[PDB]
Amino acid sequence: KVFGRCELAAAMKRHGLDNYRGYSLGNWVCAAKFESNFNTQATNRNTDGSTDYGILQINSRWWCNDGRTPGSRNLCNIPCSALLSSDITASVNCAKKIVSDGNGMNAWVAWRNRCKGTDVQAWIRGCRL
Ligand SMILES: [Cl-]
Ligand SMILES: [Cl-]
Ligand SMILES: [Cl-]
Ligand SMILES: [Cl-]
Ligand SMILES: [Cl-]
Ligand SMILES: [Cl-]
Ligand SMILES: [Cl-]
Ligand SMILES: [Cl-]
Ligand SMILES: [Cl-]
Ligand SMILES: [Cl-]
Ligand SMILES: [Cl-]
Repeated sequence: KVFGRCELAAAMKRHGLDNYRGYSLGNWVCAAKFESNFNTQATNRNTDGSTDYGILQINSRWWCNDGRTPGSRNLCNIPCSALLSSDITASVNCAKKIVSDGNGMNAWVAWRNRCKGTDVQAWIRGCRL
């Protein structure tokens, strides 16, 4: 499923991402935008045998189990396939665990490089949730 910007903003706000660990809603929309382009089926295999899954490109080395990553931890305690759902709950809950870890959203490189320090409120602008 390819969420629209505003449709995705409302789901993330509805899932309590707004100002979660101090990160306003635009940050999460922006991170989704440059991680996956709002696509819940987005995948990205790395050469180390890890793969990035779903709308926030969560990596199977640390966070989820795909059972084919020699890493590997499952710190969000979920299957990586749950992160490819058109329901964003599993991605959002795993994101909350990651962002709580003191790296914060710097965990997401696309957010560091594309979103961080920018006017992220732009992303929720023209939605009105
Ligand atoms: Cl919080
Ligand atoms: Cl914002
Ligand atoms: Cl865009
Ligand atoms: Cl894979
Ligand atoms: Cl994800
Ligand atoms: Cl192993
Ligand atoms: Cl590991
Ligand atoms: Cl699991
Ligand atoms: Cl969950
Ligand atoms: Cl930060
Ligand atoms: Cl605008």
